[PDB]
Amino acid sequence: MKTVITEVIASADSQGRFLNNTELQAANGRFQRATASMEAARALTSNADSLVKGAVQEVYNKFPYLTQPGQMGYGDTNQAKCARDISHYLRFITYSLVAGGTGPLDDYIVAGLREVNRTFNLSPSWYIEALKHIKGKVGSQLSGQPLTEANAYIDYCINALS
Amino acid sequence: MKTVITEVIASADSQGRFLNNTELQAANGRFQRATASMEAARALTSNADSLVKGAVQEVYNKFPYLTQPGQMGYGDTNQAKCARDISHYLRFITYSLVAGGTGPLDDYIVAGLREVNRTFNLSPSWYIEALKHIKGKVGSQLSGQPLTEANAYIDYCINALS
Amino acid sequence: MKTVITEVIASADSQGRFLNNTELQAANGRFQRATASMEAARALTSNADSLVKGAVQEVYNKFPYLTQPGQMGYGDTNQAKCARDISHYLRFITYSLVAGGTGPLDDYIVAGLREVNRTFNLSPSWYIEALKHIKGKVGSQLSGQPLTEANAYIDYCINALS
Amino acid sequence: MKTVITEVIASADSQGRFLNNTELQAANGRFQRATASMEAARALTSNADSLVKGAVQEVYNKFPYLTQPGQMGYGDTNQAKCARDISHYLRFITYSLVAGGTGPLDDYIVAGLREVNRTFNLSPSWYIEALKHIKGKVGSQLSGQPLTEANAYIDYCINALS
Amino acid sequence: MKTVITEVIASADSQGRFLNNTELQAANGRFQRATASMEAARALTSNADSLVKGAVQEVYNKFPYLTQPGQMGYGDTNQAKCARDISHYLRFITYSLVAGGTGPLDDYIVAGLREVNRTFNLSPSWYIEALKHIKGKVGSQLSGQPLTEANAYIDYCINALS
Amino acid sequence: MKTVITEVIASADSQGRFLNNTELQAANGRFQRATASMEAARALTSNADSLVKGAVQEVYNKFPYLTQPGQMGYGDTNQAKCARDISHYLRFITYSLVAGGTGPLDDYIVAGLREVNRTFNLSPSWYIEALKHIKGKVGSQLSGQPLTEANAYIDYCINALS
Amino acid sequence: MQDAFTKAIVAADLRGSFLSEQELNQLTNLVKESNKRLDAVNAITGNAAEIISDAAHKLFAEQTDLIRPGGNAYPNRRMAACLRDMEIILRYVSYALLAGDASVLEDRCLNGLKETYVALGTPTRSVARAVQLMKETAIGYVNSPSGVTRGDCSALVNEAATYFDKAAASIA
Amino acid sequence: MQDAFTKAIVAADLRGSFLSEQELNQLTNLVKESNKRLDAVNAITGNAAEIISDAAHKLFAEQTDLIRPGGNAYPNRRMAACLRDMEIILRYVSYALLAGDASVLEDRCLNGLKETYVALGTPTRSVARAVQLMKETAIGYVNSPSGVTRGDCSALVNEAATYFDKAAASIA
Amino acid sequence: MQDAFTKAIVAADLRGSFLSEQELNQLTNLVKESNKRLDAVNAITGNAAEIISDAAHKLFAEQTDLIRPGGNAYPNRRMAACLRDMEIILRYVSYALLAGDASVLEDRCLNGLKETYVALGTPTRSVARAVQLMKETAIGYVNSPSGVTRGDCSALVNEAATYFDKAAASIA
Amino acid sequence: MQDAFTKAIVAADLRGSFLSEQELNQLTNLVKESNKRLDAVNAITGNAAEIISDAAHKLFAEQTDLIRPGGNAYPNRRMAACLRDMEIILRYVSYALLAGDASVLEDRCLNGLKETYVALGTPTRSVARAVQLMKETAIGYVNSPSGVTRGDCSALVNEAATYFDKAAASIA
Amino acid sequence: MQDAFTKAIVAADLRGSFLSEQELNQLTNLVKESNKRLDAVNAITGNAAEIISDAAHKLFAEQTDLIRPGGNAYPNRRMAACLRDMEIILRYVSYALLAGDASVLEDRCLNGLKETYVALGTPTRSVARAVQLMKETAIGYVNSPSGVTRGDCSALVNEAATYFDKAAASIA
Amino acid sequence: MQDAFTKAIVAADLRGSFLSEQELNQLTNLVKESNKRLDAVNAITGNAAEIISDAAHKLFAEQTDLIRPGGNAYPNRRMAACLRDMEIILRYVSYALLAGDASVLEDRCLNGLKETYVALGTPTRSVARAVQLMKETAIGYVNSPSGVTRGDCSALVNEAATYFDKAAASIA
Ligand SMILES: *[C@@H](C)[C@H]1/C(=C/c2[nH]c(/C=C3N=C(/C=C4\NC(=O)C(CC)=C4C)C(C)=C\3CCC(=O)O)c(CCC(=O)O)c2C)NC(=O)[C@@H]1C
Repeated sequence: MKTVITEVIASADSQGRFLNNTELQAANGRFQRATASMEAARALTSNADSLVKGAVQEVYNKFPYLTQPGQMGYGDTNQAKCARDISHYLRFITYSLVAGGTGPLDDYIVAGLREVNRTFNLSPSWYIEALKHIKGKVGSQLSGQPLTEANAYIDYCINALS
Repeated sequence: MKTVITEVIASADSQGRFLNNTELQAANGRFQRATASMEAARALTSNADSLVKGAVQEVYNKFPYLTQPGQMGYGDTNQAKCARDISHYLRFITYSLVAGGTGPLDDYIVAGLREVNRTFNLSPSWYIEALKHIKGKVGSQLSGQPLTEANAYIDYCINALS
Repeated sequence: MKTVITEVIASADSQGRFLNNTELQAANGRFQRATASMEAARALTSNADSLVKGAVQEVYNKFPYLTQPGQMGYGDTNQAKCARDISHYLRFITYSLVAGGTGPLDDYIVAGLREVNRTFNLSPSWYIEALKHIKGKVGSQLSGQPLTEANAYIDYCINALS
Repeated sequence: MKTVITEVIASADSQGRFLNNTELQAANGRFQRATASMEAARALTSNADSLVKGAVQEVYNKFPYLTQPGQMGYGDTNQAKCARDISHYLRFITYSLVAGGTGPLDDYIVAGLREVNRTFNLSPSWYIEALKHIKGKVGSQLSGQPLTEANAYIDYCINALS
Repeated sequence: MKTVITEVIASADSQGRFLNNTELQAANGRFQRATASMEAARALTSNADSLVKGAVQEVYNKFPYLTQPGQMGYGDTNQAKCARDISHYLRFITYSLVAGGTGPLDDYIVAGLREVNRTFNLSPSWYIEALKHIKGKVGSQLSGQPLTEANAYIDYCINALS
Repeated sequence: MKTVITEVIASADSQGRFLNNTELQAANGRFQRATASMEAARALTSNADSLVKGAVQEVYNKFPYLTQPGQMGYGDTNQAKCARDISHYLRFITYSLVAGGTGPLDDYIVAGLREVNRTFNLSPSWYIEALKHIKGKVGSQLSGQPLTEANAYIDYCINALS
Repeated sequence: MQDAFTKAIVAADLRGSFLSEQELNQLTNLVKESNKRLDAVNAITGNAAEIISDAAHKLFAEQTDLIRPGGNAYPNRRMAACLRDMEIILRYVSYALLAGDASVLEDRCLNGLKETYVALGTPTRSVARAVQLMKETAIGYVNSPSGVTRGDCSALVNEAATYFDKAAASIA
Repeated sequence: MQDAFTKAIVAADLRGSFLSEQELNQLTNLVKESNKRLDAVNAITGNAAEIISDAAHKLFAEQTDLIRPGGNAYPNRRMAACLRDMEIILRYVSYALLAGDASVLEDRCLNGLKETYVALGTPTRSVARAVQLMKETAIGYVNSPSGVTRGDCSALVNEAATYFDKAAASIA
Repeated sequence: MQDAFTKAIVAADLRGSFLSEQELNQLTNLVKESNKRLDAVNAITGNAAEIISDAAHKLFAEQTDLIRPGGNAYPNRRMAACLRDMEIILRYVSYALLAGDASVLEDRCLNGLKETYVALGTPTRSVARAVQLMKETAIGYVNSPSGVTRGDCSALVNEAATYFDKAAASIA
Repeated sequence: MQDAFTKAIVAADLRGSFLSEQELNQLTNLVKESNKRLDAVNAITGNAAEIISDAAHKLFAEQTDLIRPGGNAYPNRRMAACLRDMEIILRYVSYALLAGDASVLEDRCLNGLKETYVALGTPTRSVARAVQLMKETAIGYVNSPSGVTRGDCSALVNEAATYFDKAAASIA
Repeated sequence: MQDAFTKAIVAADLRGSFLSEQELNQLTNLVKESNKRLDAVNAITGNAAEIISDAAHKLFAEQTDLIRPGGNAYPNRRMAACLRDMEIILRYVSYALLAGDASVLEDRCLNGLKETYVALGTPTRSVARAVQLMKETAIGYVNSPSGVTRGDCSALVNEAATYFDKAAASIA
Repeated sequence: MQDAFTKAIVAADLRGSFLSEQELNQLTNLVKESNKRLDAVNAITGNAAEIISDAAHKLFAEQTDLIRPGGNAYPNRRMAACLRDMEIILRYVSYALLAGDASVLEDRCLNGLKETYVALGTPTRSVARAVQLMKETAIGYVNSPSGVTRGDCSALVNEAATYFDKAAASIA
């Protein structure tokens, strides 16, 4: 699972080599950065409930037709599975924040994304728009390096979906 | 040439991938660490002259017999090439300090070391003892994270020679 | 370019082998089948104009919102590039009919499809719906083995897009 | 075992792909061709007895010396093993006719042929002459596409032995 | 070209290694053996004319039918090309004797033998019988280790042809 | 284990080939050479005791300082392990003499030598000087091809250590 | 690899015999029904994506545990693997259907498959079910297609079923 | 790889057009003559060994220098290479003949071939001749075979010749 | 591979010298501006897809010949290759920007690239233009981002431009 | 591969939950002690050779049978293999120590190791002992280094010990 | 790989000793008989093809079931495999005979061989017999060759037999 | 690969002839001097390391620019490459000396070597000199060795020189 720590260890191992000053300098970055990351994580964690309901709705407001009958934003089950899915994304964003890398996102959401979305007729556009909205609101929950971190990972998901 | 920057870029490139938060966190470590590194570098740089003469002599004081006739610590040319060689090591230590990794040491002294030393009848023990001495004196030129950095690289050379 | 003829030749060549009765039997299939294929081709060729306008419109009738301002079924250029694109598909369908295999479709539309559609924000759903409509109308232009052929290739495109 | 059916399936599988119109066209060739093939098969099957005795004798008539003492066309066991061997060839010819490809010939007679014949001092010339004779007589048991099929496979054996 | 000398050199080179006592011992064998080899070579060289005419005839005496019209031991050109071919074999036998290995035989007669003989309808049996005869007569031109050498290489050709 | 016999067999096996005159000539070298080799072996075997004590001492006489306190030629255990080590070398020299190749030396002393010597702070110079001395004295125990053999292997060890 | 003819040939050869008039006509009948067979294979190819998709939707409708954390079709990576396996099995079933013999299915797909899944912790009973759903829908398509000549395809629908049922049995 | 249809398609596409009624009927005619084409390809396959052998016998009959020491078809190794090349070229000519297009021949066989032979010291004029002899005999067989229906194969015999002539020209 | 420090080191070594106080402070300044540099690299990474997409839309808006048959961004296969190359170049430009040195860009991407495109028939002037458009948009993003501390990034915007301009020059 | 954070994340995900305030602060503490951790990993790296050498000298001091003929650290080839394994294990212990999790050690080094040694005839009890000696000396270095700020490293010394003890237990 | 000398050396080393005067003279005797040994190996090489052929003719004379359909030396492919194995075993027996030690035979040929054949359904008792026949004929040749100096080769004929008998025993 | 005999054979064959009595006795003489040849090859093998070392010491004594920064035998990596090349060339010279023919040297070592060095910026004149020094010392050893029987080795010393001189000429 990709973190700064696992990456430097992987690179050492693959050259049959003890960790050296290059690799320990790298690790210090990840540790120095934890405070901002983890502040973003705590804010995203406690606002999760509303961030999810905000983004879910915004998918319907931007794609009005989704909420008409015969469509995929209609009925309890679609709308339920949607909230859940955005919640999955926010969850892995917090994990990536806490972990010090994109690993959790890469392993649990990015690997396989398109195949799944294509089989199930899920448009990335919705998910990008959910995330664009989450990005708008996270502008006033955080600032400074915690915001930059939150942004880094939200944007990472948006690029994964384009 | 191995630095934190080149390492993360190499790892991105080899997966066909833009630099992400994992890789930029790593880079911040290298940049945050530059101050201590570069203080060590400046101190080792201006004391070079005496650090070299100190270590050269210590090789003869620890291996007295080297300075007798018919031996490899005798005559102007051996003793000249010795000072030069320790000077090469200190030079690459400062480079490794400034560069943010072992690259300069790996590329210019470690790659090929044993083959060369073995063909020319140069014992690593001398060089370890030169470096052990340099390590003793650098104890009072630096302290805190600049000393730790100086140590990291001196020790790296000693392990390369064992 | 994949045809029955190229496939059997490829398989012979790769075993360093003259064409034998297995491979010539195969070729006879492709030649025996040409009549139905080429009837489908001629019918799809002369109706092209209307098949394209029919499918283009159906994309807007099934996705009404596309034709509102700020959307991708609005303005002369989007609607022009759409007709063109369906026309490309029908063109390659006729080519695949005439060629005796999916080659023209594989090489000119399938290879790269998703990457392109994803960069340009083109939903496969439109294209599937264009093709589903074309399939409805081709029900009364052809029958028997020419219809089966037309169907084979239309369906092949729909699976390429799912 | 090489048949038109196995070949197209092999080619699909190796590209991780469902059978498409290219592959089904091929299969139709093999099925359309079965009637001529199987007529050849039935004629070769019921005449087997005499086709074999005819070819066996012709080997001795073309290589008179074989039937003298100390030679390999002398005594019950050589002459018995000869009839058997030509019978094996005709048997696999009928199988190849019925199967829709050279597979049975490739797997049971061609793979290993020369090594065996070389260890046992069996000249291909005999076998070619057995087959040339069988080809002469099959000229009046069949005609049209059944004869072409019979010929295809007899000739295939003669080329395998040259 | 395979000789004891080339073999040991090849084995050294492929391990990036100077020739050592193992390899020089080997070479001494080849040099110690040269006297017997070269005696065989001189005897086979001066008797070549008759050894060839003896073996050529023996091919016709053992395969009487070859010399009848319509056959491959008939007419000046077949009988000429035969003498030549046995002469080629004796020539390479002398070369292999002189060279200290099978190289000349491997490179100029064995590599490709069967393909050529099979395309041109040349039976190995003739050539084996030519060589069996040459082996009979060389029994009284040589003895001791020169005969053993001559035999080694004649037998090597006979095994190449079986 | 590298001997002339194993080498030629290895080379045959790897080409899927019976031993031929090239390989048997090689073997004769190894067998012809056994007498000189085994005379060297017997002389080195019975003089072992003194050859070892002679070389051990010479290491101290050439590196006087080794025998001072705090050094690696001091105390019963160092001086004991030294005699043992030279004894190992002479032992494998006799084995290489008897075996007809460097195998015993390659497998039991050369493979791994430098890594071991480097971890344990053992200078090759000592061992070269032990062997140079053994080479001096073996000048008057043997002569002719037994001396050449003894020399071959002593020198082989000296090159392994440079 | 075997097809229905090749199978006949192997059994004949083990007797040392030219094909029996029995076996000949069994194969003449396979040629007789081959246009229908081509339509049946074509029915599956032409709806492969929907067959997998529809099987899938229904599998997870029934077994909502697979798509929870802890479940074998969670997260995206695992769902993609599961969707991929559905395709692989549907693919080898279609190959068997063109061939008139199960061997390609048994040899290239089913052989070892159960033990793979158990090693992985993949619930074989759920995989068996996904195969049962593919069967329902696939046969649906074999039976009700675009302007094919009307006739009786039940023999072929049975045979297709046994290939689906082989796979299910082999895996559960 | 191209065949005669694929070639049509590529030219049509470069216009941005559905195939012209011109091109359609040219291809309808190729389908019209396809049984003859299959017999023509079959004529070559069924006599490949003799075509190579007979070409060979005659090549060395004419050019007795190749089989002397110093000659490029001496010793056995080189003769086997030369016999092998004769087969390779006859093989790609038969592929072109099934395809109705020279491209497989030009792309997989003829491209670079001359420069290979010159690098090797292989006399290209002799290789060209061996190809001319294969042509004579191959066409012989295309024209006079076992119980094929009587008709006119001259169009196909020409086309086969141009493939032999392409190869010759490309190599000499 | 070089970065801005490594470059200093190589030049120092070629003199046989410890780094000059000149060079030391040039590198101290790079460390001084490194937070800005990280934001600049982050600006590109965070908008890579849009940078490529927007460059693309505009390239084909200008050069409608590339998307006609006969054109080098037609059919889908070629467009995907062109979109892929846009990404590859944007990627190595971002690497150079993290490094403070063009070498990774020149050595792994630009070296041989022009001759590749000419061999392929890819119009280099169009590729140069696509690079110019990526530059415009990329710098746009470097200059106007999400809640970054306000300051002056013009030095870094220039340096990024020279990497875009190197690539353009190298290719056209 | 896991580190201490990644481990937290995997357990959270198996609940379907954002990290507990419990788990958050456990990880905040790991960040709190991370400078000490870096010194501890650095202590091992900076003395790797001596740690192996000193362990080695002492292993063979105790077990003089290993360096006799018949013994598993005889002749030079085997001693080099044994010295190499000492390094490999010390290496994965240092990786675990940077990571705050044993998994890299267990997965890349310890998994299968015992069965390897038994197959080889390598006395596992001697290997376990060599690991115990590396532990003594390694921790020695973690506790008494060059001008590190004075404080309490016992928590980290324990954790390092458990990695040495895992390896020993796994192997003996 | 071992030969008779190498074997001596390994046993000596396991004692920590220079070779015993016992072992020395045993090896002096091997050198004494080495010309005979070379003739014995040469006897096999010089008649390899006939040894295999004659063994073969006789194996199938006895066991006419192997060459019926259903039999393990039917069809041509299997007979070629069986002829090939006869050669492989005769080859490693000749290697052992040059070496004065069975190890190359046991390690490269016999190790696992029985279990291979059982997996394949190859009747091991028939393979054992084919080896017994090769032995009879091979020794025949070792004993009655072309103008070799007259003497006693029974010691070597025995030793060759034990290599044939090892193989037989190992396989049956 | 050629040796002196193989060379004779190739020239004979190009005439279509059995070896001339001329050529026979030239080769009889090579066998006559072969013990001396073995000592000469042994002289080089037995002092390879010193020959390279001594050549090296002297090369850099003369050309102190190579060991300055900017010089082609600086830093350690380049010196090791240069020492390695000295060994490689000495190795192929010894092979040629065992063979009595330069071909292995020319074909495996010298062919392309000059153009390699020029591409690399390696000063060929310095490499030529290093080869001249190896020659001086190597021949020194060929002429003054350990208890070899006294005689005249000048013919062999010349021939060894021409191999050293070939290499030098080829490289400079
Ligand atoms: C010139 C090449 C020779 C020649 C050919 C010729 N062929 C036919 C007719 C047919 N040939 C076939 C052959 C095949 N069908 C297949 O599926 C395969 C692959 C296994 C082959 C080889 C068939 C089916 C026909 C039609 C049936 C028939 O026998 O008539 C003709 C007749 C005209 C036509 O185009 O059908 C001719 C003239 N004729 C010659 O004289 C040349 C020596």
